[PDB]
Amino acid sequence: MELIRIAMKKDLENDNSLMNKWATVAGLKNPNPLYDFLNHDGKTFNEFSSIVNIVKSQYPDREYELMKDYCLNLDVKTKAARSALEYADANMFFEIEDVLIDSMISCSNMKSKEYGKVYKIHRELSNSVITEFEAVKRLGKLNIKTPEMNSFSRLLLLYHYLSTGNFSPMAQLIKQIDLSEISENMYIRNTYQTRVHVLMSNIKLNENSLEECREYSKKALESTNILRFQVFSYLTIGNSLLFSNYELAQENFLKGLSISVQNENYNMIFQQALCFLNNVWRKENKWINFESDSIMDLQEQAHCFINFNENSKAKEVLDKLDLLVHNDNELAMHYYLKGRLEQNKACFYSSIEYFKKSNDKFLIRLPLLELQKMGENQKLLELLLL
Amino acid sequence: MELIRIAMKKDLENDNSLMNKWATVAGLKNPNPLYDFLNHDGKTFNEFSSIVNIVKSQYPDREYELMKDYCLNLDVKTKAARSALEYADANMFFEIEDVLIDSMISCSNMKSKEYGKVYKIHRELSNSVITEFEAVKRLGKLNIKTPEMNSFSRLLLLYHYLSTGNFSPMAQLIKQIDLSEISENMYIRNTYQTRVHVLMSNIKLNENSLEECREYSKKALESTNILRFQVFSYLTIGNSLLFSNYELAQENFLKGLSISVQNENYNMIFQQALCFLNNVWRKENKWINFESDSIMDLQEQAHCFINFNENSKAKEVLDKLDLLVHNDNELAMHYYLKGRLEQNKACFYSSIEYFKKSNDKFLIRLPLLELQKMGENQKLLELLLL
DNA sequence: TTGATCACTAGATGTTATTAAAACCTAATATTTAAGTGATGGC
DNA sequence: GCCATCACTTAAATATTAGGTTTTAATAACATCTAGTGATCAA
Repeated sequence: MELIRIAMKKDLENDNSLMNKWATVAGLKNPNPLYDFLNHDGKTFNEFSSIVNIVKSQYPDREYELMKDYCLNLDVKTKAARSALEYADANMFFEIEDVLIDSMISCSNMKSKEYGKVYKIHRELSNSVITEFEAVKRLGKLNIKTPEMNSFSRLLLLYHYLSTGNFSPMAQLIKQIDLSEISENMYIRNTYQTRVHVLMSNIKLNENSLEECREYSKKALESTNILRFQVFSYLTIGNSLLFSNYELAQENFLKGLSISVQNENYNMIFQQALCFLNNVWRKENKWINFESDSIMDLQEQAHCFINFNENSKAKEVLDKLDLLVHNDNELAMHYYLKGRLEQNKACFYSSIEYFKKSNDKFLIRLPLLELQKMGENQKLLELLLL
Repeated sequence: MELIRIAMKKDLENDNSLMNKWATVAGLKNPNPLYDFLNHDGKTFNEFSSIVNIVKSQYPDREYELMKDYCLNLDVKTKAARSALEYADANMFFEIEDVLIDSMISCSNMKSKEYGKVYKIHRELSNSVITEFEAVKRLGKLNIKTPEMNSFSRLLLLYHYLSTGNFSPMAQLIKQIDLSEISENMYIRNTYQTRVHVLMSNIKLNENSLEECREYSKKALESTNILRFQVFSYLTIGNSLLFSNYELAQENFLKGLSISVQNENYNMIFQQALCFLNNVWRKENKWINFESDSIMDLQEQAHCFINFNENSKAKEVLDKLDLLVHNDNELAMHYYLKGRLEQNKACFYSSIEYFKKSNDKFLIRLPLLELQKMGENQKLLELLLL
């Protein structure tokens, strides 16, 4: 017996009004399916949101514990397990996802096998185990039948494009996605709509269409109850304001932090966004992570020191950074910081170069802003953002 | 009997020294395979360069007529037909290519079928009949066996990226290509090496690494006897010099013009390049096409007039142009010309904006060069090329 | 009588098992190639 | 002579075929779901 079923039986003992409340939370017209759920092993809901919405309404702080136990006991050959796979991936519950994938790829239900194989390609691609070319050839070789995996085969590519700064094919590919063709799995259909909204938001951020960016993140927020998408929406909204409005950026990052303070990963993401924000605006910075040796966190240390004319401490931190293997995006920040410290325009030109090499039309604002304050032609600097 | 065989028999009648000359032109140690070629229907050469090199040496002005007749009589189940397919594609002989493809996709030799299907995807992709996504899914579904089609499956993608200005995935993909794995078809192997050189040249041009660009096109030239690659290599070399080195750009364009002035496809290419060159350098310009009413040719007219302070003739030409439907690229030149004529910088900023909207990293050099000559920050202008 | 619990139901959704027909190896068998050899035969 | 022509030839590189898997597609057979119904049992 699954943890969720035991917990629902206990709360029923203490309060016999619950089954009609839970039925409406689950989108059911009467609670007869809930009685069967508690009394009979292996009984699933036709739509996965029935159980997800009860867990979020009744056991919000135990979602992981309960849904992990529930998902990992599911018969992998069912619609419910297919829904669990998307649930796991959307919530970034990767230990759950990878176990589901590994038993779905070997099962004899053809739909579950296809979903499992498609999500495995996504996991392999997002972890740089395979190239984009290899991934899409594998997708073609699968002979995809379901409208669900037809849509996700495009979404997983869009995530790869985003993670590698390859924005130009994104607009055309995202337009091909047709969620209206999905008729079996409404849980997946609705979570994919959320994913589309957040991807559209990130594309607009990249195009520097900042109002549209916010409108898409707001659509994402209205369409979801999933923490991961709420987190990345607030992060995107805040990022879209980072160079123009300290207080509104801060409000979005503090909102994100307040909903995610209990999760170490999301906590640290908002701490890092607040840290970046306070360094951009040259304020005192309580968010600096002196314990990290990652490139990102050391750069913020240096930035804060330079902001306060603590040049030996800044130089110490850059000497530590000189000894590390930077990617192009990392190098661009490195040159921005060296430029601020040494007060040397040449570094800002290299910083801009490396931001252009990493297709970053966002943080490039840092060296552009310095050159603006050094008196360079504003029109040229605006044209460099394009 | 194929036309080439009849022609070779005729020239033998008039001059009985030819078979040993032809054997060495064909890379053969003795001419016994040539005797068999003339005397026995369906006898092919182990390497397709044997026949191609004879045709280019003895019948240079009849290459199309002869090779068309030869290719279209070939048994499509052979190595020779597979070579002919690449020959047709490299030379842009599309009527020949599409007939070969159509009989190869239906034939019962598994290698020819594979080559035929891969080239069909290439033809469909380069004609925008399918998307890149659909193309590579089809490639994966083919289950490619041959090293040749493994390499070409990457090359055909690289061409798509190039034609759509999507340069960022090019460097990573081209590195995966491994020509040393090809052991069967040396004609294909060597033509693909040429193709790699010219793609490398275009990648470097896009990165604004102009010396490297030239080095790759020069390697392409030395590796080929195929007019298409010679043409596009001289065009690229000259284009890489257009804004910086008049005499060298001119020399490359005149070479290109020399080899292509007789040929309807390519003739105009170098006339247009010479026209652009002479307008950039503000010289007398015999290459202006007053007979065209295309937007590009009228813009060149206006440019030449403004270069010589012929302002009423320039205004006449712009009044004609005002009345036409411009795309973004055309608008960018429109603003460049307005800028030169009316002598204000503001127009050069709009010109640059519109070049950036049409992803043109080439003609953008026109307004950048004016701003450079007006004394603006050269580093910023260089950074605008990226 | 309320109301909670639960096993029935029907009809729509989902899942599995059965085929037959395509497709894919692969390894034997057979064919075709380049480049020596030696026969004609016209000078 | 001695040189062009060209059928043999060898062994290496190519092409074909026939077979037995495996893969794929379609659908008939089976099962599970929601949301009504009506039984108990408890006030």
